[PDB]
This record gives sequence, structure tokens and C-alpha cells, in this order.
Amino acid sequence: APLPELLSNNGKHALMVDGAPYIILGSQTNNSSNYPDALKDVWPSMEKMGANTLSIPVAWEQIEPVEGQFDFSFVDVLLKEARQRKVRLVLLWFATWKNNAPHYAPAWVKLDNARFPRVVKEDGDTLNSLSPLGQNTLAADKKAFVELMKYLAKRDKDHTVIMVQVQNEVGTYGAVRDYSPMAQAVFNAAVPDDLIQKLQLKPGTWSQVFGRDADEFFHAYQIARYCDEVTVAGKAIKNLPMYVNVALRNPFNPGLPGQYSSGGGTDNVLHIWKAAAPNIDLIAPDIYFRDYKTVSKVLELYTRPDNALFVAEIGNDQPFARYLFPTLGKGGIGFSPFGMDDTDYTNYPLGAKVYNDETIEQFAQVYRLVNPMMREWARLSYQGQVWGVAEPLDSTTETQKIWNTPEEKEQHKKDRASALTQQLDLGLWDAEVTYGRPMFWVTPPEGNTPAAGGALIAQLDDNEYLVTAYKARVEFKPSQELAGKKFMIERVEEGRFEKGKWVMERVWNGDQTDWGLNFTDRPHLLRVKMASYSVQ
Amino acid sequence: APLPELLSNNGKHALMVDGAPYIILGSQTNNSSNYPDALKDVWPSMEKMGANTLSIPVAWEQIEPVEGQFDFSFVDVLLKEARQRKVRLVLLWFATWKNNAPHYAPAWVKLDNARFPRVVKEDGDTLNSLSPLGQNTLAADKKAFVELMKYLAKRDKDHTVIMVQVQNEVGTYGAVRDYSPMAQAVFNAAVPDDLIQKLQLKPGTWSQVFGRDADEFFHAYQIARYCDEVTVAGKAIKNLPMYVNVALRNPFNPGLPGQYSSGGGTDNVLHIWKAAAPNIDLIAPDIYFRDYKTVSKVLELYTRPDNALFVAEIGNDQPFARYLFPTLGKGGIGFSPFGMDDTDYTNYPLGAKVYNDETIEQFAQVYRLVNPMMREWARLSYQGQVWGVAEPLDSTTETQKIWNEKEQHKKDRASALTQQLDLGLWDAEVTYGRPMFWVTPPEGNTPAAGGALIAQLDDNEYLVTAYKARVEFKPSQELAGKKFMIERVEEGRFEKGKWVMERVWNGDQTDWGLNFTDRPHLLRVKMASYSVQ
Ligand SMILES: *[C@H]1[C@H](N)[C@H](CO)[C@H](O)[C@H](O)[C@H]1O
Ligand SMILES: *[C@H]1[C@H](N)[C@H](CO)[C@H](O)[C@H](O)[C@H]1O
Ligand code: NA
Ligand code: NA
Ligand code: NA
Ligand code: NA
Ligand code: NA
Ligand code: NA
Ligand code: NA
Ligand code: NA
Ligand code: NA
Repeated sequence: APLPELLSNNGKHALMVDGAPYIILGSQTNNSSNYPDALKDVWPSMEKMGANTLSIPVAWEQIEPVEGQFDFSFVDVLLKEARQRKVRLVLLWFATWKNNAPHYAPAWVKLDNARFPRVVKEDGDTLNSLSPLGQNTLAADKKAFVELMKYLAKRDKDHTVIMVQVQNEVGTYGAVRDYSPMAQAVFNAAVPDDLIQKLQLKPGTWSQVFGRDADEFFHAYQIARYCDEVTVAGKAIKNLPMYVNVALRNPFNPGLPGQYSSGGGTDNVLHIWKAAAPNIDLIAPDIYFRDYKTVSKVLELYTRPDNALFVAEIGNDQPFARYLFPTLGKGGIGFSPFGMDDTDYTNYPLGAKVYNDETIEQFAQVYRLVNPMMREWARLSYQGQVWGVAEPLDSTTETQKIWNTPEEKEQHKKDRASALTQQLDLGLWDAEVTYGRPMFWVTPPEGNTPAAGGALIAQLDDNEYLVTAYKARVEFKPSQELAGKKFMIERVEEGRFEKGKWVMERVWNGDQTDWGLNFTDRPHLLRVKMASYSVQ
Repeated sequence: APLPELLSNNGKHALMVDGAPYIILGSQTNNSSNYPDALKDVWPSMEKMGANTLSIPVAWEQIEPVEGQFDFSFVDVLLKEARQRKVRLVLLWFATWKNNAPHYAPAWVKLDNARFPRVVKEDGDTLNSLSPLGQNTLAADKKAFVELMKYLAKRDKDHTVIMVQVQNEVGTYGAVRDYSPMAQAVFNAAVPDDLIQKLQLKPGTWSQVFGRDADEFFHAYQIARYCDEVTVAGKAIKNLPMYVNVALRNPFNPGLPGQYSSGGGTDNVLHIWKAAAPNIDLIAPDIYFRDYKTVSKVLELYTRPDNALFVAEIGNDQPFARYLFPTLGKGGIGFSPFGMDDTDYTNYPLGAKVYNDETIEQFAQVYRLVNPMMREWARLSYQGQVWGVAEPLDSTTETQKIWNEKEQHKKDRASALTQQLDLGLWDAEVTYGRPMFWVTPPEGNTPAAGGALIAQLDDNEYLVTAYKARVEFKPSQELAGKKFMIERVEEGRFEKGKWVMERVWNGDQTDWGLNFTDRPHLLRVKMASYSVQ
């Protein structure tokens, strides 16, 4: 089997696994699940969820508890047990930074500030965040990362591990950058020529070149460099795809760096990160916003010709499940809900209040739409045209229920039906996606309670589309005036792929096609052929 | 075994299956279940329902996907699976019209308007409704139908398939008829003498003869002839019973043709359909009206000396189940609730919001009354006297609920929930929603659900079975000094056509009428007048 690789071409992207595009329909563990004993509490969720890929930490403290004394006993067991369950892995390298901090570095690292120095604030106080300009730190992290990758080269010939995250949520809370004498010496010095030439700027010192942004861009540049060097070193051993995951700032109202995690790949510093760390394959958003407007904005910012979309973290509460659809519609390579294990921890108010089969089942339901076509979908998304949408109104609040005049009620229902109707330009044909209405007749949509639906569409040919959707109606129509022809559905087939060949189960027709294509919680994969026809 | 056939004599009808009267206690699939892979989501509901007959589509598009290249692979599987389950079939031929439209016709038909022309409106816009004046369409439909019937003649010698529906809900929405120059040439022309003579009318052109009804009567005639032609051709091959099913207009407030599906067998054109299509066995209503008054009206209009009642489609929501009773009461040959499969579709608000075991059980409960006596009831319906009633108030509304003098409303609902049946020398009074003891007035079941069947066995003897109701017997006429009583009530079953007694109802079980809950009981009730001289 060939190595996994992130391919990029013509504004589009694919995670290759075993020589073809692949989608990560993932589960991520809680942060303390990276031990042999905890795996029994991980696997049952993954099976209930139907995930193909587990994201799980491998901690520097665990593999190198004493300096030079390595321990891959966790990695051994994890590999074997993944293989028994025929799932893949994304290993998360928790090392110099895990959520800005060194807690997962071995004690001989995190307790020796002299050797492995922290970020100093402008006021001279010290933050528990390791400086990207500590050369011993970089050397030490590199060396352990290399041993991990050596373990993979020796013991993972079939690439059970498909990708590695290098650090977890890098940056600094509480200051913009390192203000140490060591850091200040670099800040006062000329900006590296490499960055100047890539950005096509005038040479000068950090403050001369970037002004108001010098402190934050400096920290991003130094962090990116460090992560790049770590990545290069590991990939020299085994050239897996590697990525970084971002503690996002609010894209509409970020506040100041240091309120958010300064130096990470936030939307304002993506240009710095891409310039500085050409060996990092992509920069992944960690999504804990619940509201459709903010989530959608994040997906837009992180989907770039130079950046494959991977939702490396998202909340595991019900509202988050539907963001699978726009993720996949943007050509994303994967989606990884956080905290999908039974190790007795919930990060509520971020994720679900109660972790039970119902929590898992919200994701299982959407995953069951994609799993039966995963490779086909993956191919279409890289090489062709795909689309995807989620229900665009969040669930009605109690504040909103309380204020629910007879003419006012009517106007609001109208407003909401319009908001809950989405248009997709599919070339010669459009789709109209609507949420929360009967399977029969044309009563306006009123939304699902809770908000939950979505759809996937892939273009097979000029008049032919793959469609599957969830608690929604999909209706097709011409994209342009027909100049006197009529149109109809030629044929809608429900079916599946077997050995990459379409197998028809049944034809949808009559009531099933009179009123759009109506989907509940169950999985149906459709091929939809449209026709215009003359009546002259 | 002998061919199934519809008999009609002396104002009565029967569907003969295997040489004796038969009642269709049916189930009908949703519209996209006519494939091998879907049948696993059909059979379990049928079994939970206790249905004896499955109505399922056979689509023109599936049997002739490319012109002249026939494919009966579905019919094959369907026949074998039905026989394994020991049930019968009604095939629904979805061809030139399914609900006005050609969607089930093959691509080479529905995408070729030059060859197979659509209805043209008065303003020259075109509707997706195939014109009955399209002679290429009629020939093509006929040829494929003939091929289906050929398949049955060769491959169904035991008549698993007992009846065939020709098209599904014919007619046109959006226009009264085709106004294409081709159609206009016929409309301007003489009305066919055969129709003139059957209707005892003066000869003349369509507008001359029918005036304000010309447009609709023209479309009704032209669709009737088309359908009769397909029927005749298929019966030449194998003479099964064949019928058409009607997208009803509201009998009390129809609106205009084209608002409703113009040219179907609606109650105002039954006379045209009967004169134009003498080879179609019956015209069957499709019933989605929920309300007792309207359903009752529909049942009244479609049960005629020339028309056997078959409720070819009805909704599967709970209020519909009790309409089995008046359907059978009227001499109905069957009843076919729509949407009885697990293929993840509901037509709510027409049928049930949620399709589950509870949905099915509402029908299974009423079918359980009739299955144990199906052949005996079928016989008594054709060759004798039967009656059937449903609870005649619909479930109280939320705003009648938040309405509510109270003693007067209760007195009115009581009178309303009391039905009289004239059984010759004896009458029956059927009441709904009261205890099994004493005489407190009826208050209705919640939701509305009761009914009753009765068949006369001799002057003084009746077969009775009912559901969430009380049945009381009394003399029909004054007894001129005699008293009366129940002589004997026997609960039992038929075994090999013989009545087998289980027990005698008496004492409490007969002091207060004959009280039925949700469980099945079949009673033989013998009444007597007696002298006290
Ligand atoms: C993403 C996120 N902050 C969760 C919070 O529960 C967790 O800390 C993950 O490790 C982060 O990467
Ligand atoms: C009767 C009715 N219109 C239902 C609606 O779900 C369905 O279209 C059947 O095919 C019709 O015959
Ligand atoms: Na277009
Ligand atoms: Na367009
Ligand atoms: Na399927
Ligand atoms: Na065309
Ligand atoms: Na009869
Ligand atoms: Na009488
Ligand atoms: Na009388
Ligand atoms: Na009994
Ligand atoms: Na007597």
C-alpha cells in the first residue's frame, strides 16, 4: 500500500488513503484516554458512531518519561486494537503545546525552565506557555517526534496511522508573544528574507515591516517555524500527512491576541503560517461555535486553494452533527467530533450534557449517509462538483418562544420559511433545499426541532446527480429559462455502490417524487436524472 | 382453479375467487415499493395487519424500459413471494396516467411529446397529462398491458393475481380537457352514436348535445374509451377482473373540473363512464376524506346496481379504519388502506403522521372481525341481507373541546351516536362509547372508532360482530300483544363452513344489549316473540 498523502490541485484537495481519496468520518477521544486501560471505553462508541477513523493523543510524557528512555507500549496496543476493529488512526502529538501549555511534556521538560524556557510577558511575569524561540525545546521535541515516527516506520507498514497532528492548539493565552530578552533580540532583528520574499514586502525589522501586527505575526511566525521543523524531521522518517489544529478566534468579534490563543493559525495569520511552514499539509479549525452563521464563516475562512478543509475538532452536542454536510460540500477531507468515549468526562457547556447512546446516535445518523459511498463521494469531491448544506436556522430559543400579534406571527413564519429555503446552482439545474415540512404537498417549511437537517449533492453528468439528505426536502428545477421546453424528473433511483458500480434497489416515483425528494432520519442514496423536453 | 370474476345480479355484486365470493381485506404499498428489494419492507406490515390481498404497482417503465424489450423480473419475484405467504395480489397498472401524469411511463414515452402528446390548455400552454386522443399512446399502452397479461396467463395459472387496476387516478388537473387542434377536431365533430343511444339523447356535436358539460363529458368519454380499449385487449389474453380508481371530487362541494381531476370517474360522469367503458368491471373510489358525512356520501354514490363497491384506496390514519364496516355493509367487495409499508414515507397530512405497529393495529383489529368468517360473510353479502355501520361522530375537535347547556350537548351527541337498522321482523340499535352494563347514554369512543356488522341468517336469526359498540335488538313492528326476548346468543366460529359453538352469551352479557370492545367475537343471535295469553 502507498503512503497516505494530501493532494492539492486546481483549487481542490484530497486525502489519499491506500491510493484513492478518503474522507475522515472521525471520532476523537477525551484528553485522558491515551492509555491501554482506557481503550475499552473508546471502541464501543466508535462502533456505535460508525466512524472510520479515530483521533487519539500520543503524549511526549508517555513515550519519553525519562530522557532517552522511550516507551511505545501504548502505541503498540493502540495499533493492534485499531487493526482488530478495521479502523484508521490520526495520532495527536501532545508535546511542546497542548492548548498553549506544556502539561503533556515529560516532567524533565516542563519543570526545567532554564533549559526549556517559557513565554515572558511585557511586564516581566511568566506564563506557562513554552517559547517558540527555545532551541533546546525544539531539539528535544523534534528528537522524540522522530522516535515516534521511527516506531511507525518499523511497526505500521500498512499505515493504520494515516495522519499526524503536530502539537495540539498551539499559541499563548495572556500575552501576544515572548517578551524575553532572547525573544526581543529576534524581534528587534531583520525579518527573515524568506518571509519578506514570499509576502513580497519591504525588508526591515519586525516592527518596521508589520507595525500594529508585529507582535502577533512574530509569535505566529516563530510557532510556525517550530512546528515546521518538527514536521520535517518526522516526515524524513515516514512521510505521512501532518497538520496543525487551531484554537479559533471568533471571526466576527475576535478580541485581542492573548484573549484568544496568540500565534496559532487564526484567520488573520494564515498567510504567515503558509509562508513559514511549507511542510505542514493543512491548518485545521477546531469548531466549538454552535451557531450556523459563525460555523459557516469559519468553514469559509479555512477552505482555500492552499488549504484543505479538515474539521479536526467539533463539539459532540446535537447541533453540531449537521455541520458534516457543509464540511463535505466545501470539499473537506474530514470531520472529528470530540469526546466520543465513556471515560466519565463531559466538557459541557462546550459539548453534550450527557454522553449516552442518544448523543452518539445524532452523529451515527449523518455518518450512515456517507459511509455507504465514502470512496465515491471522496473521488467526486476532489475531481468533480459537490455541494452540501445544513439547516440554516439554529433551534428556537426560550427567549424566542416567549415572543411567539396575529399579523406578526404570520410575518415571522414567512421570514422563517424563506430563511429555511436554500438554492444551489448545479449548472443546468438548481436544487432547492427546505427543512421541516411534510413528505406530501407544499406547506412551507418551519424547521426541524431541534435544527438538524442537511443535504449532499454530487454532479455525475450534465443532467445527473447523486443526492442524499437528512430531515429535508430537495427539489430540482431548471437553472435557466428553457426557451419553451418543459422539464421533469426523468428518473430517480435509490441504490448503492458495490465494488464501485451502482446497484439500483428501486425507482423513486409518484408520491415519492411529486413533492420534491423527502428525507427523514434514515439513509437513502439517490441518482437523479433531470430532463428538458419539447412540447412544440 | 376457476378464473376470478365479478358477478352482478339483482342489484348485488360479488368478487368470485376460486369459485366463491371473496372480500379483499387489503393492504396497498406506497408508490415506490414495486421492486424486489422493497418487498422485505411490505410483507411484515401485511402480516401484522392480517390482510389477504396486496395491491402493488406494476409500472410501464419497469416492464418496457426500452421499446419492445420487456422485463417481468419484478412480477416474477412478486408472484413467488406472495405465494410463499399465501396471499393474493391486485396489480396496479401505472402507465398513461398515474394521478393525471405520465411519470411511470417509460422515458421513450414520457420524453417524446411529438409521438405521445400532452393535453393542451385553452390558452395553448401544455400540461403534463397525456391526451386520451393520442392514438400512438393508446397503442403503446395496450401493447405493454397485453404483454403483462401474457405474463400472467403463462406464469400465474392458479391466479395469485385476482384483479388488475388499469391506470391509476386518470384525468387532468389544470384544464377540463385537451384543446389541441387534434382534440378540437373531435370535439367539433358528431358525438358517437353509441353514446347518444345509451344516454337516450338527440344526436349532435359535443357542445350541441351536452352544453355546459361538453368539455368535461368529452374528456371523461375520451379517457373512458382509452381505458376500455386497454382493458378489452388485456382481457382477451386473460379475462381477470379489471377496474379503475377515482381521484374523487368532494360530493358536497366539488368545485370545478380541473381543480379536481377532470375526466376521471367522478360522481357527475359515472353515467358517461358506464356507457363508454362496458368492459371495465367497476369504478372504485379513492377515499382520503376523513369526515363521516363525506365518506358516507362517497360510499352511497359509488354503490349502484351497475357498480360493485371497492374501496381501492383509503387513508391509513386511525379515523379511516371504521369505514370497513359501512363498506362491507353496502355489499362492498373489499377495502384497501394506502401506505402499508416500511419504506420510509408518509403522506401525512393525508395518512398517519407516524407509521408504526400502532398504525397497523388499528386496521388489524377490525380485519380480525371479518377474517374468521370471510367466505361466509362474502356469500351472505352477495346472496342475502347484510348491514354495516360506523361510529357517526368524528373525534371531537380541540376548539369544540375548548368550547363547552352541557346536559343538552350530551343529549344531542347521544341521539347522534345511536343508529337504527331495519332487519325485517327485528331492528337493531347500535350505540357507541358506553359501559357493558346498565343504560347510561352513549358518549362516543375517543378517538371515534366503533362499528358493527350484521347478516341475516333466517327470519329471526342474525350473525353479529361489532367493535367498541353496543348492539341491541327489538321488534321492528308492533307485536299485537306478544312480548319478545332474545332466545339464544351463541358465540362461535366457522370450521369447514359449519358453525361451531364456543359458548352461550346470557345474563349480564345480554341484559344490556350485546357489548363489544376491541376483541373479536362472532355471534349468532336468535330472537323470539312469545304469547302471554
Ligand atoms: C479542543 C477543545 N479545546 C477541547 C475542549 O474539551 C479539548 O481541549 C481538545 O484537546 C482541543 O484540541
Ligand atoms: C391515491 C392517493 N393520491 C395517494 C396519495 O398518497 C397515492 O398518490 C395513490 O397512488 C393514489 O392512487
Ligand atoms: Na446554472
Ligand atoms: Na442559473
Ligand atoms: Na437504500
Ligand atoms: Na432536453
Ligand atoms: Na357483495
Ligand atoms: Na322491518
Ligand atoms: Na319496522
Ligand atoms: Na370467539
Ligand atoms: Na313468535
